[PDB]
Amino acid sequence: LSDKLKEAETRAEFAERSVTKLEKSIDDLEDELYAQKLKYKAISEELDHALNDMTSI
Amino acid sequence: LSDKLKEAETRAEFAERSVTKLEKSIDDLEDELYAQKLKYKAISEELDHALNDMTSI
Amino acid sequence: DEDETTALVCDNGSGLVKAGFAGDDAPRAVFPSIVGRPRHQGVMVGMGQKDSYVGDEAQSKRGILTLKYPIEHGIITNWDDMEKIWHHTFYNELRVAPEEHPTLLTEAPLNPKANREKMTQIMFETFNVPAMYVAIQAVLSLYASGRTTGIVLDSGDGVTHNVPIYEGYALPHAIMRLDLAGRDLTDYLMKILTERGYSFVTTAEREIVRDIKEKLCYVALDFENEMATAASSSSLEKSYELPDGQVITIGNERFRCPETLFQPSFIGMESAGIHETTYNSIMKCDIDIRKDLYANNVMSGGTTMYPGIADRMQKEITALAPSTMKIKIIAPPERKYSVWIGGSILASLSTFQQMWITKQEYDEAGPSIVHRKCF
Amino acid sequence: DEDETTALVCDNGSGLVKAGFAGDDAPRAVFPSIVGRPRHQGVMVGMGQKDSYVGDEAQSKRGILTLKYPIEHGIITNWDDMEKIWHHTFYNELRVAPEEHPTLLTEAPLNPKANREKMTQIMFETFNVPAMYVAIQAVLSLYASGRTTGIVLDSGDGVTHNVPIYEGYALPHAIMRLDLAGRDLTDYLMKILTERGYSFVTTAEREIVRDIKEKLCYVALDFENEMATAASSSSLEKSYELPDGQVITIGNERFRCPETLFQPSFIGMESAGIHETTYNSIMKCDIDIRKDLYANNVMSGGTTMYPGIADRMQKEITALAPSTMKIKIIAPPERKYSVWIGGSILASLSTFQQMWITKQEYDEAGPSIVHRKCF
Amino acid sequence: DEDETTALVCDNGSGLVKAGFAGDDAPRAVFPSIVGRPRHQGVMVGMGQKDSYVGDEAQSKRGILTLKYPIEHGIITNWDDMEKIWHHTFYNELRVAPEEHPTLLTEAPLNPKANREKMTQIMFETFNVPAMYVAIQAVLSLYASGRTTGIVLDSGDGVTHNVPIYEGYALPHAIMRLDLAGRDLTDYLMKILTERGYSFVTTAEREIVRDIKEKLCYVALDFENEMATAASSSSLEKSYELPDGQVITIGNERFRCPETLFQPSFIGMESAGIHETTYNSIMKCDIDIRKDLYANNVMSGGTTMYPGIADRMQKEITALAPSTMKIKIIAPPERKYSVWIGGSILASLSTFQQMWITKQEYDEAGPSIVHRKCF
Repeated sequence: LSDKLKEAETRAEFAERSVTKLEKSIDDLEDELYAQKLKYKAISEELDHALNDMTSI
Repeated sequence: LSDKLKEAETRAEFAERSVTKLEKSIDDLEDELYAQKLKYKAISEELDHALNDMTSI
Repeated sequence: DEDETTALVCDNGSGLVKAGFAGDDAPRAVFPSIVGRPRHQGVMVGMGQKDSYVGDEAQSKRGILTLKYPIEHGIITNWDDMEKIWHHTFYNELRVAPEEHPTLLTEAPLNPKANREKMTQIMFETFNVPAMYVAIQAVLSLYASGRTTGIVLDSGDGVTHNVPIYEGYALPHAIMRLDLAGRDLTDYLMKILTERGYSFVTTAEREIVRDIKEKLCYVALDFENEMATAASSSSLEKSYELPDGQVITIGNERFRCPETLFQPSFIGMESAGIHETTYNSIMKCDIDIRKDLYANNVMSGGTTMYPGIADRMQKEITALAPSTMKIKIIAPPERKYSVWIGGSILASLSTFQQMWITKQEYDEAGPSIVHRKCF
Repeated sequence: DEDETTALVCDNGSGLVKAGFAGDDAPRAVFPSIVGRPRHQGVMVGMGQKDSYVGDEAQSKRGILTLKYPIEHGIITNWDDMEKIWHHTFYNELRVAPEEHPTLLTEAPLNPKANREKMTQIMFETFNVPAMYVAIQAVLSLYASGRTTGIVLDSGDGVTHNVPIYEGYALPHAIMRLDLAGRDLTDYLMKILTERGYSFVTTAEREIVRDIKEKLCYVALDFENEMATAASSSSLEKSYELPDGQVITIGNERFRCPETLFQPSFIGMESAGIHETTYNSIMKCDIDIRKDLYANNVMSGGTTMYPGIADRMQKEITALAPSTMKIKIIAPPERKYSVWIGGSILASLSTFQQMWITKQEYDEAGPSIVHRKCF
Repeated sequence: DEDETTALVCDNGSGLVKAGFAGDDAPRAVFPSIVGRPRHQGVMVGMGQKDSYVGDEAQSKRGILTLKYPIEHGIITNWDDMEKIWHHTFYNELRVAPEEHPTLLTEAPLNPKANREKMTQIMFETFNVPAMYVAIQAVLSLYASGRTTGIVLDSGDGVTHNVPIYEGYALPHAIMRLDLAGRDLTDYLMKILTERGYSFVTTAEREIVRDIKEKLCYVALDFENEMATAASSSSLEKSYELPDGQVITIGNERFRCPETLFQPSFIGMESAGIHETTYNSIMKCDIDIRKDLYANNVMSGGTTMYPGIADRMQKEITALAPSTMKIKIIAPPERKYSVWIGGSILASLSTFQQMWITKQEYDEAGPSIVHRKCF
């Protein structure tokens, strides 16, 4: 049990690092997604804005 | 230790599941960030390419 | 035995009591809310034997005791028995006299007035506490989690209160009080374990089933698929060891129990479940509040420790919620101990010293004062 | 069973369903807008048992039913349950069939257009009514009270409308549609009765509370004074007998609930109360209009039947209003059911027989036709 | 005798087995749930003598047999002995082969599932019955009593379940299973009769005490008053004649045996009794159900034979029950036979002929099928 525990605890803590690494990567991907969404938004809106202003001429 | 193991195993399993949930969420973020970039810069950057033509004349 | 006149924190529920000293990060005295009494005729003499046993005494000698809980569905129904729990918790385990330690007690926002005033009265007239305060569990949960905003799902043994707070302010019109709690989940398990050939009705049996639930049960993210395999194969069964060396093997009952949280009809309750109530606590708040409550769905108290529950809830609220919106659950490992932690944070807060009712104001106004002074 | 093709008149609200025939002075029958469904598994064989129950059937068998109201704060969403309510109203009570009679239904002036379109669609497509007419509740409220000029204060179960009408004309910019109603009072009373130690959360409990409110509640002319005595003495308490023999004694909750009409903050609503909305709807009108509207504040709908309500609103409006000018509330005994009466008045006017959508125009245009033909 | 392929009906407890043909008002055969076996060495030859004796055979030759029953606290533990009992009951007494008749067997809803699976398997595999159904004992008790609504207190030999039904629907969350029945009452009496000088421990002796209980005991409307007299005066003793010509007189023990129904602590059980479960099953039913169940609490099964029990129970429930409401216990003549009678009523309904598991569905799925097909 000490060995199985060391493995369960080691695997748990390691896997917990995989949890925090995947989680961190998810947050970073979300910050990137957001930034991407923000740029998308900003561009579509900048164009739609400018286009509305410039629909005429 | 049996309980510490079951608990560590719960933690290991938790972490395997949490990792699984995050394996899913990392892939969802990998696919959502991908899809958002793939559709967002591809569309809005395309919209700016279209600006090159839209604003011609 | 403490080195400072710090208020005690005592989260006394229908299940267990978590007690300790304000300013610390954990309770020091944890007891079940149990007062036990012998149900047998004595034969030997000079055996000691108490009229009543409390806390751990009640469980250690339980083989011949009937065990009762002084607190039911969020309130004290037997205050004399709570004085017995409190005396032991304070003087034997925490080793403190309330006379120099004001003590913070907890309650749900829509909890009957009688309970908040009775708790105040006992501490002032039986324990001679110099001051009192009764706190909202949702407040304490948000302090412990590092938030001023969120939905507190305090899903313990007594009542699930489903209460929203925004920028530190209560949003009481949106509190969804729900008559579904950990005590009902235990009763449901006793009934479906009866279906398997293992009836549980007596005190020893009731305590065993609660222990089975805490150790074996889970919700996971998909009930029907989990049931399809649990009902078809031994591969999803888990054995539990009973106190006499015998065992019970449990299959889909393992998840059918806590599923009552998502399917209250399992115990005859007219409810759509805890995710509907979480959703309504968010939805019934103003439109510029909703976004912050969706992002701060807070798990607190008991049952928050069922495997898959933090994610199960985020999924179930997301399913009811508008698209685009981010629904997020706050579910730290300090789950269920967060009310105690908040009690410590609030009781010791310099900005909250004036919130204590002193034993001056108490006698001039009587115990009903707690209703006007605490919040 | 009628000997003439008189129009049928019905007010299908979030509370009650009122119905009778045009030309009468009262609905012939009134019952709740309820369709009930079993929340339990049947075990006896050959027991009959419906999939759903309607109106008084839904309440009579409610012990095992969950009860739903198809109309949500004035709008119809569950049209299938309302088809059942209408069929019951017409065939099992009035003993009429819409196929042989034109039908008049009514809604508030700022009620979403979807309500008028769906009511029109169902009466023409499932009941084959030869004609339809969706009336304005404000129009009907003043017809019943005898005014061409005044403020309609229709404070019933769904929504309070607050609309000024002058010489038969709407003054729509001054309408103060408010999300404060008799339905909120029922839920608020369930919460403050919980504070007293009598928790109410289920349908049966909600129907019990609606009965407590309807029989025990009032607002009072002076809230704070009534509160001070009700909170201090048993002399202002009144008991209520529950269906199961339990007795609840109610004190200041008896008026604190209804007081929400003047203090909406009690239920978390951002509002100054029904007296201010009445006041402002007049103040937004021209000064040659205001002199007639202040003298003719007209009550319709439920909650207007509470002791002290006409005096309470007149006092507050008078306090906000300028001197010399007279302020008065018209609050006839034909309360809560006066809009039905107004429907009878409109349906039977000779000047109204050109206002009907016929079942020709309806099929050529579809249900959206109501938006152009009625008003 | 039967001239049609009607369903067979058979109620099977830890006490007796009742059987007959569906459509009648009584079983046509009743046998003890007993299989007897010789415990002696034979010396004479050409004496016949069976390996095992069943039902009445088991009792008639019991002088040298050990007698055992197959059903314990509601479940079958010995399927082989049930097959012998049914084989004898159906083929030798009722003179019917189940191969040509559908068969209806019974259990209360919380009965462990293995019992329903065994009842289904024996009739399909050893009797080749063309069809099966397992019905709820509470369902059958209400049919026998002329009710669709009521609480069935099945105080039989094995277990009491006290199952509430409203409008023919289960209210399963309120079934308060109790570990007290007629078999335990017999054990109490054997111990108290030992105190009087009459030891009863062997099979013949155990059968005598059971017979004494059934013929001499009564509940006592007032336990303490009946005991004050019974303990003081021999005029209240009833003389029972033992099989060998000796007699036993029984005094307050005459009522202290059934008193265990109101005092389970008499046999070491952590319960107040059958009136407590009657009260708790109704207490947990919906507030709008309670009034109909309180006016219709139903006795079923045996132990209800006590000419003291009719008044004892209504007094005990009335004492706990709500005011205003009519509180009543139904104690029908269809007692001790109500499940069989209800079985006949159910089995013979035209609305029940679609409820049968056929001997097609059975073999494709196996006996676990009863769990999906019956309830």
